[PDB]
Amino acid sequence: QPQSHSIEL
Amino acid sequence: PQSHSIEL
Amino acid sequence: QPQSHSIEL
Amino acid sequence: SGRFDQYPTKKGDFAIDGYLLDYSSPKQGCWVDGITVYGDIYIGKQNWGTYTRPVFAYLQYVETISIPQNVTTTLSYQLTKGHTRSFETSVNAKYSVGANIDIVNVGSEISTGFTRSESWSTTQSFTDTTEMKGPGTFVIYQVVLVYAHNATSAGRQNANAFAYSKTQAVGSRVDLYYLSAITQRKRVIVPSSNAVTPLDWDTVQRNVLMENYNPGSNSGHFSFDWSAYNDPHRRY
Amino acid sequence: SGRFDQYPTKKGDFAIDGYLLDYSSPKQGCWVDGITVYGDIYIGKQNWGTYTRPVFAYLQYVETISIPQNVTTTLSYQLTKGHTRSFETSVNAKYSVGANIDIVNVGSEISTGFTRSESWSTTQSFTDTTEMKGPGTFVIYQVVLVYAHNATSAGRQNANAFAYSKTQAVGSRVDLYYLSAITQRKRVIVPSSNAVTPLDWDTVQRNVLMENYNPGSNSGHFSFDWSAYNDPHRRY
Amino acid sequence: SGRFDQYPTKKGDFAIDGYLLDYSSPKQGCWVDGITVYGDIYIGKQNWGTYTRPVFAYLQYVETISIPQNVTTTLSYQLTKGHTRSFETSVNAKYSVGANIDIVNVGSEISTGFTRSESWSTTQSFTDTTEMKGPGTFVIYQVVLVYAHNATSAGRQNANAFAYSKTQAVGSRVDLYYLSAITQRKRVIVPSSNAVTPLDWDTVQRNVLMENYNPGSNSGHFSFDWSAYNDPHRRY
Ligand SMILES: [Zn+2]
Ligand SMILES: [Zn+2]
Ligand SMILES: [Zn+2]
Ligand SMILES: [Zn+2]
Ligand SMILES: [Zn+2]
Ligand SMILES: [Zn+2]
Ligand SMILES: [Zn+2]
Ligand SMILES: [Zn+2]
Ligand SMILES: [Zn+2]
Repeated sequence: QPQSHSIEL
Repeated sequence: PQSHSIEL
Repeated sequence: QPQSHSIEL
Repeated sequence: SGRFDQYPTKKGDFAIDGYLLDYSSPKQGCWVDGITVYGDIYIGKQNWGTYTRPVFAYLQYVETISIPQNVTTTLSYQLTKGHTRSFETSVNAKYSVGANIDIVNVGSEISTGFTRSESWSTTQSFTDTTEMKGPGTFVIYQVVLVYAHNATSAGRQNANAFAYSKTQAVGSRVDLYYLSAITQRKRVIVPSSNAVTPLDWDTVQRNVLMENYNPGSNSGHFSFDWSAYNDPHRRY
Repeated sequence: SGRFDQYPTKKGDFAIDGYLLDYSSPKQGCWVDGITVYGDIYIGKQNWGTYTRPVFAYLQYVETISIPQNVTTTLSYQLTKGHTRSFETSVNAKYSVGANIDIVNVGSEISTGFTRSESWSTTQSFTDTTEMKGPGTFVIYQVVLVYAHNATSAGRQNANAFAYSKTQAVGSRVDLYYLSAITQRKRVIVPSSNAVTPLDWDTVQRNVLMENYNPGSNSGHFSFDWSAYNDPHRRY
Repeated sequence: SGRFDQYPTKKGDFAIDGYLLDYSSPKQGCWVDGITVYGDIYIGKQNWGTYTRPVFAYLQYVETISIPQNVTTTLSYQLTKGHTRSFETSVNAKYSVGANIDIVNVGSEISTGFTRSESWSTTQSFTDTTEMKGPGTFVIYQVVLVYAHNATSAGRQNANAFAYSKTQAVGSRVDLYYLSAITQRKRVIVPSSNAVTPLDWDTVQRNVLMENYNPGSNSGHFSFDWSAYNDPHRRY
């Protein structure tokens, strides 16, 4: 449901 | 309304 | 009962 | 909401200050009868020939003070100069006004209490002091002056720049209608029992611009005076 | 516990400060109605796109003052700036927030009373002064602002970082739900006889997050507004 | 002696300070409900992994003041920072604690009023001032915080180091149980007519450790929480 730009490094 | 303004 | 890391030196 | 039609219209500092700066019966706000002026206002990537007029004045919340005993003390609180903190965050594009715009205030019989450059620049905090005796709880308010603007041709580039705005096509040109707020070196300290609920920038914008002004007919609770374009006394 | 459903909801500084900062009948806490903002928050080894909204405000205990005689004196006590001492110890991973997050406060009509950088950084003590006359025993409280966070994708790396947290899988991603607390330049001196039992950080976290919020349905006593991701006025 | 079962249990600074700091009716002491932390404590020739928890708080005697006339004057008395003078003399081995142990206070809702470096180091005298009017005799007390410690494996080397101690064999290992005390930036000034007999370190150790705590069963008037060993939030 919530949008994101975060890429788990 | 009167004007002198334009997009540059 | 209590856990430890201590040792006599 | 509909409370805005109940607020009176005031002209000049004497009427505005007299109405708002009452410590026994504080007032939320009032409409302002003011002159219209024409000159540049920088929005986004360039200057735009803008029509500016005062429209409203309201009491902005500052702080709640608590003195629990019958002790005389000195109070230190922070007030602001220039554009309001609420306006500054409400704009995403680059925004700059030339100090010469203050002819609007001189004409409309208003004096901010700050220097021409101080009045229309970025929000700046400053310390003010008052001798107070308790016991009691007090609320501090600072006068905010609202202005209605018609940034001619800016609507195509900077429509999305302001949180509350209105576009109006005039031929091949797109006018931008928005509101701006500045502070005055005027503050009122009211006992909490007499304290009035302060209006905020979103309410003021929703009611003054969005609900009480029609760009198409140039009518509502106020209207711009386009004759400013031909008056040298009203051009900066 | 169930007392948290009995606390009211307040919006803006006037309502919050007016409710809590009462020396005659002080209040433990209140829920806060606030806007949701989106931006980076550093947790552990990287930044995460986090959704932040204000959720609660409560009176944190400072000190008990004893004046045994009818003597007028000047009190020196110390308050803190930035994140609370309780929050600071409750996190084990590296934690850092950019000062631009303060849009959450501006948008929710809240002003900490500290600078943008002071407000959201490490806990720092400072001295404040009050003129007090006895005889009597007094309790000093300082206002704390509680925020709810959704640190997107952080859950896999930093679940164990916070003492009270909630994970929520959104596809191949694991969201992290936690609470943070910053302090305000607001304090109240209450006579011991009128003093209320202060809430602590463990109780606030157990009741606000753990008991009154469901990440799965985004519901409970409050909910996040995910539309912040598409609003430039609500992104930092 | 048996008076120790009559003292109440208090949790957090609000409850502790509220109870002890009463100029009208001062109280000797109270048991303290607090968290258990695990970390190094230097005793004798090395560091030992120690379990620490707050267990008691009492009013330590400072001075008796005599004002024979109805004259308003400014008092000058000496308070101390860090470990108490009684604790310092009660230990014969080298004793050192790292400031990071203060998590025990944060977690147990306690704040000494000093910096965490001052709080846990050597006893240091300092001047405090109070405006007082006579005629009368007054008694000044300062708050002391008592901690119970389990210095793991220290029992064989440091049994004789402390005046009051308890050893407990856990396999091939010998645990050391002792008590330590530190002062708070908290003092009460009581008229000698209302003055209570202060407890001393000698009595507090005999009753809190020797009479009300059993190391074998980890029971009595209080008990340690060994789960601190696995909590990163409770390790320093
Ligand atoms: Zn121009
Ligand atoms: Zn609003
Ligand atoms: Zn003219
Ligand atoms: Zn990012
Ligand atoms: Zn608790
Ligand atoms: Zn927007
Ligand atoms: Zn070690
Ligand atoms: Zn003795
Ligand atoms: Zn933990």
